[PDB]
Amino acid sequence: EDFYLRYYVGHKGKFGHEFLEFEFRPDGKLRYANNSNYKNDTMIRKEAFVHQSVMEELKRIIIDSEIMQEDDLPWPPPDRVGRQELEIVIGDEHISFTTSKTGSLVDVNRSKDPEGLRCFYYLVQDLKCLVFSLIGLHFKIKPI
Amino acid sequence: PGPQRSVEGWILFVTSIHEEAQEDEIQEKFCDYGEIKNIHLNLDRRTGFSKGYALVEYETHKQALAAKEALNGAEIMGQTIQVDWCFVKGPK
Ligand SMILES: [Sr+2]
Repeated sequence: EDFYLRYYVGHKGKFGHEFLEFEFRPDGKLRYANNSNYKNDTMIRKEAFVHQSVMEELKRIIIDSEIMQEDDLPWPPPDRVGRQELEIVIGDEHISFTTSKTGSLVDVNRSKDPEGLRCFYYLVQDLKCLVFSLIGLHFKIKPI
Repeated sequence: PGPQRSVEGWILFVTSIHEEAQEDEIQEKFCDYGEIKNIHLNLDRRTGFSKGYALVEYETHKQALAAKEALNGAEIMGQTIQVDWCFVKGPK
């Protein structure tokens, strides 16, 4: 069954740029880049192949979130300050969302689709925890 | 492919973990097979329950394989868990 997942978040903050991006390919390859620490001139860029059980848990988390049924049309668009991109292929279904950096409980609650935006927020946070754990323990580095 | 060791150890990926299980449950089942360097039993970011998976790292390949064969198919809180290598050496 076809599979792909890529998430990117970037922003221009008071202290400068910042971006994080990771991708899981159908062959189990995890690629990760994180340059979120602007107090240093380095970047974190790593890759590794994860076991199929990891890819399966990933699909499980995505299916359970119900994100595959969401649509970003009514979502705030990316702006000159922040941008998030999430692309997923699972079997026949594919989705590609692009939006701004996630705002507050307040902002989301007043948006056109609070339910969909919350679903997006929690899925991204769950994917980040899994990715941070994988990179962090496998390379024995802060994933930051 | 085959198991890929991490920087300072071997990491197993545990799945189908009861949502109410906590680090205790993991420690109790896994310590017998070796010294555990790290356990990440991540919490679901919306609920605060365990999200269903854990990375368990052992100091040696011996320990991790012992645990693997002993714990894949076992149960925690009545729910059958699966235990696999977390990283592999090559594609597909
Ligand atoms: Sr940096």
